[PDB]
Amino acid sequence: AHVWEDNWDDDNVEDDFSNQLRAELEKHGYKM
Amino acid sequence: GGRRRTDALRFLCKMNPSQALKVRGMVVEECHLPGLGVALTLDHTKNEACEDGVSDLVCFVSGLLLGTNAKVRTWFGTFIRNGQQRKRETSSSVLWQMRRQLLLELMGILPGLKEEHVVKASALLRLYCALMGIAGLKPTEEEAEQLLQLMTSRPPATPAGVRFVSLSFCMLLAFSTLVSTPEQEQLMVVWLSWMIKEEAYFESTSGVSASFGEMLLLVAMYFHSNQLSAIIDLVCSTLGMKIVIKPSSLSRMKTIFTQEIFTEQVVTAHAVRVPVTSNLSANITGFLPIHCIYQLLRSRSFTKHKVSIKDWIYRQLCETSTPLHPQLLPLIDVYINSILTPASKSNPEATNQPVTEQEILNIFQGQRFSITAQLLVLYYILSYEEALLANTKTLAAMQRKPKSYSSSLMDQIPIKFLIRQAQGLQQELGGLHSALLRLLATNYPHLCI
Amino acid sequence: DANSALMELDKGLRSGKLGEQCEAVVRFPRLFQKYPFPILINSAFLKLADVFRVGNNFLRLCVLKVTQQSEKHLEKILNVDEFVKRIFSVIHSNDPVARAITLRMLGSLASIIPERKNAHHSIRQSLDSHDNVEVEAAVFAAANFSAQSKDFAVGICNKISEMIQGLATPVDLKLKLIPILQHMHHDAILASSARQLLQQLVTSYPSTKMVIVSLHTFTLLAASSLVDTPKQIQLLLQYLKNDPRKAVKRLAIQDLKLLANKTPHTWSRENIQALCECALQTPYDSLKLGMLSVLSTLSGTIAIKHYFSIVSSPRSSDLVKLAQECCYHNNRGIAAHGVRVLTNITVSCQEKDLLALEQDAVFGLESLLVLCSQDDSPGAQATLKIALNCMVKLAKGRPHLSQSVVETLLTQLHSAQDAARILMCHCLAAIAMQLPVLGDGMLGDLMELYKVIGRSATDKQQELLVSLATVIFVASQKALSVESKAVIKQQLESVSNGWTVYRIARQASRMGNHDMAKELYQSLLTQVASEHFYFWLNSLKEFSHAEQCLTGLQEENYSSALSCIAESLKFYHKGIASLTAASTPLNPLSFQCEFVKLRIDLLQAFSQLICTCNSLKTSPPPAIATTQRCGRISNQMKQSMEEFRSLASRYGDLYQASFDADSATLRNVELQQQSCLLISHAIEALILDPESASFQEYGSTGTAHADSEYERRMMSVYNHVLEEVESLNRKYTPVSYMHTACLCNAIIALLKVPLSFQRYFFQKLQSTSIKLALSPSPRNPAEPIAVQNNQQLALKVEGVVQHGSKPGLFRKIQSVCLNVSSTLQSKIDNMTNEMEQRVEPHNDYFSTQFLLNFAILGTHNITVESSVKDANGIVWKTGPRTTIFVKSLEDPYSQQIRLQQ
Amino acid sequence: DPSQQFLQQSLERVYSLQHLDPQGAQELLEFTIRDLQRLGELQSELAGVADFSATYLRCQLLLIKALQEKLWNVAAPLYLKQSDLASAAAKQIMEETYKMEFMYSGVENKQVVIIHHMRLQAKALQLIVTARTTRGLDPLFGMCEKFLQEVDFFQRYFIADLPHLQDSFVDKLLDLMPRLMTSKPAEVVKILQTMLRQSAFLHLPLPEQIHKASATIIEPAGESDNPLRFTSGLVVALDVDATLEHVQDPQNTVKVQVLYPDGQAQMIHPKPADFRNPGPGRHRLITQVYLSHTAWTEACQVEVRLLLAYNEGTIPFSKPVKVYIMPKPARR
Repeated sequence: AHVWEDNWDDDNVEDDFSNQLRAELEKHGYKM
Repeated sequence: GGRRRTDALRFLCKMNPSQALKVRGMVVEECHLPGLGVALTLDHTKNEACEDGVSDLVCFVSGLLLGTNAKVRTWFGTFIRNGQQRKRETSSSVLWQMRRQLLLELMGILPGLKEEHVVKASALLRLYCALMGIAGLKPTEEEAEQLLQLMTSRPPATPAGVRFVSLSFCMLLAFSTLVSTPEQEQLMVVWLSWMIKEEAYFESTSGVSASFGEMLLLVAMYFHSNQLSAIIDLVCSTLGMKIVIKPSSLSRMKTIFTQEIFTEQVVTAHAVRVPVTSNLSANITGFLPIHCIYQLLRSRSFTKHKVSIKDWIYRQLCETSTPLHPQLLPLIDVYINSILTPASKSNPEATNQPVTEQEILNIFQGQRFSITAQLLVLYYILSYEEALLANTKTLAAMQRKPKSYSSSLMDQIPIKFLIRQAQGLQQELGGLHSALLRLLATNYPHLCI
Repeated sequence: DANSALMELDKGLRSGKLGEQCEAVVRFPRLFQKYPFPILINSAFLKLADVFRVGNNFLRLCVLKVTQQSEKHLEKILNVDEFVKRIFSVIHSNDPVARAITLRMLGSLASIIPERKNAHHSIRQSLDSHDNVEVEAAVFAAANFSAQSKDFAVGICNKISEMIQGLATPVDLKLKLIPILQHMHHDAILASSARQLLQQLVTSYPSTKMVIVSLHTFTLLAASSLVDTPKQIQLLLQYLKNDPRKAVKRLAIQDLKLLANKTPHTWSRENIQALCECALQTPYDSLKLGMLSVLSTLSGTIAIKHYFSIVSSPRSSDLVKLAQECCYHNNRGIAAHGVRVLTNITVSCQEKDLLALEQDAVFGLESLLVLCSQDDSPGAQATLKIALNCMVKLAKGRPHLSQSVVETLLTQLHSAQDAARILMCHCLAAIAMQLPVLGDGMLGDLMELYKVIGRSATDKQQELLVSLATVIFVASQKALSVESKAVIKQQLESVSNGWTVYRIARQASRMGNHDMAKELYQSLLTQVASEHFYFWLNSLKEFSHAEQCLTGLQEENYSSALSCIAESLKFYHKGIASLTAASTPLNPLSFQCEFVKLRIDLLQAFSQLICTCNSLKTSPPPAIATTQRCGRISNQMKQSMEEFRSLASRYGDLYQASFDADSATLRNVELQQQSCLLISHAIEALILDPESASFQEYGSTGTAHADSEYERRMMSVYNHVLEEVESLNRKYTPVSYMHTACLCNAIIALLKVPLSFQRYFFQKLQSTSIKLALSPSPRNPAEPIAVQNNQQLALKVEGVVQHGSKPGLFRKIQSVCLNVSSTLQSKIDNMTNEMEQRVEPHNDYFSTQFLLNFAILGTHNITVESSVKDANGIVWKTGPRTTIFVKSLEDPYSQQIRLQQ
Repeated sequence: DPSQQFLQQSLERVYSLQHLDPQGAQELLEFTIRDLQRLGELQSELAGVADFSATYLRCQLLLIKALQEKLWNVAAPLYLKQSDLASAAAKQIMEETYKMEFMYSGVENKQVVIIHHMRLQAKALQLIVTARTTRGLDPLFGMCEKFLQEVDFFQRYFIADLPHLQDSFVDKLLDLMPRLMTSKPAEVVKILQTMLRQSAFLHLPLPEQIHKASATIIEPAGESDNPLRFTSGLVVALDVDATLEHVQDPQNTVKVQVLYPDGQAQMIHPKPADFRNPGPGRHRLITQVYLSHTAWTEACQVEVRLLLAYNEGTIPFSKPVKVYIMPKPARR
């Protein structure tokens, strides 16, 4: 029931390394 | 012939600037001539002007010391020992000029600390910890002074900043030989006194659940309860490498925490004043206020120093979720032991009062709360009812009977429904389903039909 | 610390309290999961057995729960007879609840005891008893034994026939006992007797309840016994047509759904005619959705090709017109099913007088799209999923419609909400990925759409920017303009999450736009709050920098080739230093380091090759001595053979050792290895022995799948280099300068097409590991196992597989190849006992018996290697590489005998 | 019988429905393989014919799956050695052709000619994959010469039955036969690729009475936990009794194989005297197996399996059994 089979960005396809990366990276929320 | 080979390949590296990284590559992947690779890395650092990020030297030594492979770690380590045993004053050695390059980037990283230069210095502290850790490279007086300059700096507001100050705390606690003069001891006293009165701001703004304040409280409790192995485990976990540390330097550090600064009363008050970790779970790592308050519950100091616990435990139970942390079950156990067993014969009245009736009722009316919280509160109620029937020889001589939870509230608790829910989700609620079935079997043959 | 948990929990088991025993019993499944080896499993199951034997009937239910949960560990029990005897010693008790629990335990244990006769006797005896809990447990255990045993199946066939049509045992019990007939497929005449009994039951008890239960039983019998499934499909068509009840029709729908999913090749033409005709004259809409859902699942398989088979005009066929009026229906789900059917007819068989439906098909999609864009409900979201999947499949099957397809999609990309921009960007991403010629035809239009997102909402915003910039990277098949970089950059400076920019950066690194990857990696580098994540982002930055240096090339210019290659190597080496610093014990990044290292080695093979091509212009023809190879250049290109062939072998080794990547990452590794083989063949065809080539590429050089644009450009480069090699075969002198120019142009052509960091470089979906607990005595560390040097060493290697998540997502383990070898550590070296064995796991277990012959005098080094064999057949070289130490002692009598002799 | 009609309808659906996309042909073949195994397991009177058809369609399935491979999408130097799936498929279909012509009891010349033709297609697949692998001109030329004389042997021994079998691989192979004599071997192997692509799928007339040969070793059962104990360098005799059903000439064909847990194997020939004939269709093998080794440190699992031999090859037809063996040194 997925349109794009080679989608890198689904609901939950994020491995552990990317999980702590997202955890420490979404918190700041600013970019220069 | 080692020095002639380094001279020849160094002249070749100067001759062809591009493939110096290749000569480094062969040095790595055949583990031959480490000083040659370090010297050519220093030369290529001299060649570039790309010092906007971290140094290539820092990354290279971090890769060799703290790496997946072990034989390159042993090879670079014995290179460090061979550079250490060259006691006589000779500047031709590669290792000492690498120390001067690290000293130069120490000069550049110094201020407090800047926002863009916050993770550079943390990586540098990890590198120097590896150099005095697995590698074992004893520093000079000026290097140690500038280490104390760097670690006693002010991180601005960042989660990288709280990572820096935690690494600085373990940097101090790992090597107390690094401080030697009284002036640096006054400097670290001033730094610790700053690190006390600042924790709430970094905790609120950073948003991390793994700040430095619970680590401060942990080391206070571990020195107060004289548990040095817990300190060793904490610093080895936070630094990221296993280093063996002698207990004598930690005994001097134990004296400077127990005599001044962290007295037991202010430790208890500050540990009361910590916030709760919302959406606790077990997927978050760290060392946490829950382990802080569990350690302060094990070594009885709350009611010995007239501070409450009650709303903290209530809120932390109410802010728990899916897979459960492996600390809440002993936390509730020692909470019940604090409710029942008094602290000392000087005050037999001294105990913690249990959770009030209305709050438990508002939990079990709902769903506004989480099912993990509901199961945890059910465990608290059942274990309190069981243990209140157990430690009754001390209860009668205590004269402040906390009493059972009536029968109107106990009627308005679905026990079988939450036990079925615990059985249904037993895979992530590990350690609670077994306890609930134990309490149900030993206290409620109502429902074991 | 393996059995210590067993003694702890069994110390819990020897309490006199029910609660502590129950706690230990329910704590057993975690201990089962932690160590799965059959010594612990057998011991703990025997302890569970003799706790079950004496108990207060509530411990028994807990042990029943543990046996129900830990079903996959039941085949690991060694002492089966004692276990089953201890369990079976409770049937002869007089508490009916205890008896019912023990029959339920027998039903759970059914897999390990299929042909135990006393169990069957107990089930038959308790089955016609009068206590209701005993009866229900007996029906459960009869269902579980009847799925495996055959004599039990026939005897219980007679018994359950009697008790169903015995006119006692009221209707609830009959409903409970019909699934006994469901599990009754073992023998032909048994199945026929069950079929007759089910037909008699369904015509004898014409209720709502019994008809539903009997029909589900009857279709499970049909889907188990594949001898007359068409007869049941036929009977289902009369039940769906000629029956006024509604729930019976709904079971007919779900029944035909299951049968079409299972065995679609048995669906005959008149069956599809009957299903379509019954789908026409129905007055209801849920029933319409159900039948056309069944026809939609039937349309995805080879049933359509049987339906549209030669020996009537297919325009007049029922299915296509039914698809038309249900594609133009008011309800969204029936429209989605109808457009699936029409798309599936279009993608399938190519008869001429169907082509007009193609036009109808494409219009249907956009019509459905403009119905389901502006709704924002999960049903409408599922309709979006179904419609966009149909759009992808329709554009895939018929490419000449595809261009019209994509332009219609862009129209509904102008006016829809923030949940519809996503998944339409995904459909565009897929279509512009495999078929690229349309992607540029969007270009700038997405720009202005992206501008609108400057002032959109916030909740679904980040994913939507991710989708739009991903389809931007996919559509930019050639390059990106500087103004495009500027507008993307200024928009995500305007608002971004910080993780959104990381996703955009890794999408750009995937596609090949490494300059925006550089800039966003700079942005990440200033950011971020940990050590190894910082080092990881620095490494990715350096890789992007080297790849921009590789994009800065010019054809027929070797000076710029050497310069930009040197820049690429120095930036890759800063990056590989950062990667080595970023490696952690918890996450040991191994694919990334090896991929980057072999990329560095490939570019240095290219650098040595290009300067070796320069050596003919930098040295003599040979020497004054030489006047059929003359000169140092021959030895240098022989070294080029050695380096490139070793590099191809190392690419193959990286391919074989992963097993956890996707198709795209593996195909990219194949592209790099094929580049190495290309350069090796090109050199050994021009300079080193032209004489024995004689091939001129006698294989196919066209009609490729072309699953990515990078694949297509790689294949075009490969074909061009092989064309240059065939043309310049045996005309010129063996050294030549057209040969060196051919190598130069080949290296430039390979380095022009940039790179593609694939999915396995960033995220890992499947994680599979093997344990291989060696047990000769397992030793400790440096302590070796003593052998007596007159007998072999029974190694007894045993293993278990650990799956990270979703067991097998891409590939499935079929068999596992254990290899063992020895090595004389005293200083061939004991190659005499290289051994190989194939294992087929039952659930997760590996059990083999290895005998190792230690004969000479010394300390030997046993190494054990694993090798997974998949379903297709490719061997994969993973494994822990376990090593163990043995010392070889001698018998003093044998020593004195050897001294005397 | 419903089973007979179902088998005929399934076989006719396989034979007629051959004008498909290779994805659809693969799907139909896989579905009919699973259908035929399920039918053979359910039935016992028609188990042999269902298994025979399943083996034939398995050969056709692997042939078609090897035909569509990425190996014939890139050039010969760009070969992935490890990613090849069409290399081993020739060996499996070769072993399966042995399985048809020596497992199955009641066969006549039509089944023989069809499975011989499938063996010729198998050897063509092996020839083309070896031609794609190597680059030595002399080996490829030699293997081309052996393949052409194999085709010569096929048309010589089967000089008949060509009118009955139409539009096959070998028929229009012999149509272009003199040009196959005079061509470069690369031209020969490319025309063999083109030849296998429209090589038609033959129809197999099933024999009226067929039965599949198999063995059940009734003793030792292998579930006995006690070890067979003896002394190092000496021999132990374990009695094997097995039941053979539907085996033609067991004396020259059936053998026993012992796999030691060290890797080395033993191929024991039985005695014609020890073969019984307990009726027309079932036989009873009772022999003694002789085992010896050089002492072990614990009692290990020795493998015993009955093998069916043929003339130059051996293929398995019995369920494995395992025995515990304990060789000890002398007491002194």
